[PDB]
Amino acid sequence: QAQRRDEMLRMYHALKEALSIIGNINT
Amino acid sequence: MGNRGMEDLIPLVNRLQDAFSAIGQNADLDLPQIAVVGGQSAGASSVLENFVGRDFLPRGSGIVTRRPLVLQLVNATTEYAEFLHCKGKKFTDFEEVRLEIEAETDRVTGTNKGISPVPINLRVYSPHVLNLTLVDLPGMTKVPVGDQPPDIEFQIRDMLMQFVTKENCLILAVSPANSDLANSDALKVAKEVDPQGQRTIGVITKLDLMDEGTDARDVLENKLLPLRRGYIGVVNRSQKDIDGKKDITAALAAERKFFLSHPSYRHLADRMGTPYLQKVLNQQLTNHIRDTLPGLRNKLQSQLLSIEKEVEEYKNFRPDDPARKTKALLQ
Amino acid sequence: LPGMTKVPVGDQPPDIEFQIRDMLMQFVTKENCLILAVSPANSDLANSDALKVAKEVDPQGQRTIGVITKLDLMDEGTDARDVLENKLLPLRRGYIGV
Ligand SMILES: Nc1nc2c(ncn2[C@@H]2O[C@H](COP(=O)(O)OP(=O)(O)O)[C@@H](O)[C@H]2O)c(=O)[nH]1
Ligand SMILES: [Mg+2]
Repeated sequence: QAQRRDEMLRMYHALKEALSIIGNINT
Repeated sequence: MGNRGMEDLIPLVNRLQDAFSAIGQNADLDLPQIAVVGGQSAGASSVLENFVGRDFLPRGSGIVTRRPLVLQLVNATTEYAEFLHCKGKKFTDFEEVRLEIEAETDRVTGTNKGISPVPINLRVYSPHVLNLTLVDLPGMTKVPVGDQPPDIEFQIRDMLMQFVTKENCLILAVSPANSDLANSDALKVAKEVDPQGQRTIGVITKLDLMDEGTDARDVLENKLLPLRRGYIGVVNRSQKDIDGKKDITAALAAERKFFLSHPSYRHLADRMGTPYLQKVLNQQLTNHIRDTLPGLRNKLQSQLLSIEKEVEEYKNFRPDDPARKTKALLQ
Repeated sequence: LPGMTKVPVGDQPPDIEFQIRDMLMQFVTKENCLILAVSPANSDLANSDALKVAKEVDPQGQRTIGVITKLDLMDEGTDARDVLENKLLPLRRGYIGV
């Protein structure tokens, strides 16, 4: 359960970062 | 030499690739492949190597493009070339690449006007290129010569179909100027695989060999045979110029002088020439890469919404929370 | 006869190529008829349509005579000696340049 929690949080932050990069790339 | 229209797009690909690699996933950067269809001795190899910006293909009178060479450009950190059939060797000189291509063709087809459906896979790594597929197909003919089989026409056409009926491919249709456009096979093929012109780009070569007193002014204006993207005229090196080792800079200067002096083409001077074709293809690739962004956004947005409902609780996890324990117990 | 074409223009129907061949076949498939196959010099001989038709209707070359009509417009640095000497695509009666 701890491993699943940690993976979910890492993936959440990484997805947010990906959107923050793509939006800036599109301009 | 060189191609400077890649420089403004490479960092966009790198940033998108890094953005996706952050999650352990790739980017669906499905750039179109470029296929050069043309008749024999139409000039379809000199155009291609002028787009790459390197003098590495065999070219010249006769049947030279005997096998369907496939060139893969891969973005890397240094510049080198390799062949799948020469695995383990490294090529640091394009002249060696050209000579090796000739040797590999002769080794399989022989010294007559032979062909082979099996492609050569040449890969060039360089920090100044994009991940591109370039296909140099053998030119179509009408009758067999040498030791070719009677069906040489059909075998060549079949080699073309497998590469131009594929989606996401640019058909760069090359026809000579000192001929009648109504009798160009490349355009017949394009109309058989792209009935409405969305990808097909017309290129007209050999404008310097027109019969004195005649021009193609009514062709370049897209009046004789309307094509959705028009026709781009170019002037390549002549056979004497290949044998004379003419510089690329001189060829471009001669092309620019040709268009500026020719009485029937001055008004189109800024719509033709090698660098114009480079911009048109680069703009076509840029339009493609932008068109796919809505799909990437929708995938990421869907994944984010799916996980958020559980992230809301995971972010509130604490090593000591009697309420969390109680909630789990009740549920 | 009208020349052969691949791409229709000018409101010609899509099958213009087949109609042109149908006109051609009614004169070149007759016996007791000579066929003179006209090919340009500036366009590679392997692409010649006249030789394809002559080859289809005169496999033996008894009636076909070849002519190369545009030696004036050859790209500088090349020539057609290998065609006029009947070496590249041997034809029983040879080729005549004009
Ligand atoms: N002057 C001139 N020569 C050309 C042009 N296009 C092709 N050539 C020459 O035609 C010969 C054969 O061209 P190439 O590209 O090898 O034909 P392909 O490779 O079979 O498509 C070479 O000597 C070229 O320099 C042109 O537009 N102008
Ligand atoms: Mg060619």
